[PDB]
Amino acid sequence: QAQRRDEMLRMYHALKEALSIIGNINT
Amino acid sequence: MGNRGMEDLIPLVNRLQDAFSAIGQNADLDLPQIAVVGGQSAGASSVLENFVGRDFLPRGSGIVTRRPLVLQLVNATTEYAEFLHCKGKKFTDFEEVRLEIEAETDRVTGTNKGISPVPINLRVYSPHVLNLTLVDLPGMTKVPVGDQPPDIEFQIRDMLMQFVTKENCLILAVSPANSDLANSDALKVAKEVDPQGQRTIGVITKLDLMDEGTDARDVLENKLLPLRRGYIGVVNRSQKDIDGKKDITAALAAERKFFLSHPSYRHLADRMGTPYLQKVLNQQLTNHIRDTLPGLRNKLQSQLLSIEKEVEEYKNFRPDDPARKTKALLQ
Amino acid sequence: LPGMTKVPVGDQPPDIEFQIRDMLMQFVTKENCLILAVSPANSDLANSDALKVAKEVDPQGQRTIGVITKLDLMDEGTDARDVLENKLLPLRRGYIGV
Ligand SMILES: Nc1nc2c(ncn2[C@@H]2O[C@H](COP(=O)(O)OP(=O)(O)O)[C@@H](O)[C@H]2O)c(=O)[nH]1
Ligand SMILES: [Mg+2]
Repeated sequence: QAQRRDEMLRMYHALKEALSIIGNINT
Repeated sequence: MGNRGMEDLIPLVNRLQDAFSAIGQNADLDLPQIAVVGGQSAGASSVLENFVGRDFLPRGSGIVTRRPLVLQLVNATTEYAEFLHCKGKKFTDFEEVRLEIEAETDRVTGTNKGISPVPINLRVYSPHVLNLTLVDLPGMTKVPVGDQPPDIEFQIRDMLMQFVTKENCLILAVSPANSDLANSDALKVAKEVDPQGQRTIGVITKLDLMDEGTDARDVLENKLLPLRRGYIGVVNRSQKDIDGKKDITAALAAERKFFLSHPSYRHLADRMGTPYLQKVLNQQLTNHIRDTLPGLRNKLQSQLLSIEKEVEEYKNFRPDDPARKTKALLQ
Repeated sequence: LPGMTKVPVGDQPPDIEFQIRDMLMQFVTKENCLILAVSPANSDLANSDALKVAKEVDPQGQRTIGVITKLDLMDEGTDARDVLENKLLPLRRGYIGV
């Protein structure tokens, strides 16, 4: 359960970062 | 030499690739492949190597493009070339690449006007290129010569179909100027695989060999045979110029002088020439890469919404929370 | 006869190529008829349509005579000696340049 929690949080932050990069790339 | 229209797009690909690699996933950067269809001795190899910006293909009178060479450009950190059939060797000189291509063709087809459906896979790594597929197909003919089989026409056409009926491919249709456009096979093929012109780009070569007193002014204006993207005229090196080792800079200067002096083409001077074709293809690739962004956004947005409902609780996890324990117990 | 074409223009129907061949076949498939196959010099001989038709209707070359009509417009640095000497695509009666 701890491993699943940690993976979910890492993936959440990484997805947010990906959107923050793509939006800036599109301009 | 060189191609400077890649420089403004490479960092966009790198940033998108890094953005996706952050999650352990790739980017669906499905750039179109470029296929050069043309008749024999139409000039379809000199155009291609002028787009790459390197003098590495065999070219010249006769049947030279005997096998369907496939060139893969891969973005890397240094510049080198390799062949799948020469695995383990490294090529640091394009002249060696050209000579090796000739040797590999002769080794399989022989010294007559032979062909082979099996492609050569040449890969060039360089920090100044994009991940591109370039296909140099053998030119179509009408009758067999040498030791070719009677069906040489059909075998060549079949080699073309497998590469131009594929989606996401640019058909760069090359026809000579000192001929009648109504009798160009490349355009017949394009109309058989792209009935409405969305990808097909017309290129007209050999404008310097027109019969004195005649021009193609009514062709370049897209009046004789309307094509959705028009026709781009170019002037390549002549056979004497290949044998004379003419510089690329001189060829471009001669092309620019040709268009500026020719009485029937001055008004189109800024719509033709090698660098114009480079911009048109680069703009076509840029339009493609932008068109796919809505799909990437929708995938990421869907994944984010799916996980958020559980992230809301995971972010509130604490090593000591009697309420969390109680909630789990009740549920 | 009208020349052969691949791409229709000018409101010609899509099958213009087949109609042109149908006109051609009614004169070149007759016996007791000579066929003179006209090919340009500036366009590679392997692409010649006249030789394809002559080859289809005169496999033996008894009636076909070849002519190369545009030696004036050859790209500088090349020539057609290998065609006029009947070496590249041997034809029983040879080729005549004009
Ligand atoms: N002057 C001139 N020569 C050309 C042009 N296009 C092709 N050539 C020459 O035609 C010969 C054969 O061209 P190439 O590209 O090898 O034909 P392909 O490779 O079979 O498509 C070479 O000597 C070229 O320099 C042109 O537009 N102008
Ligand atoms: Mg060619």
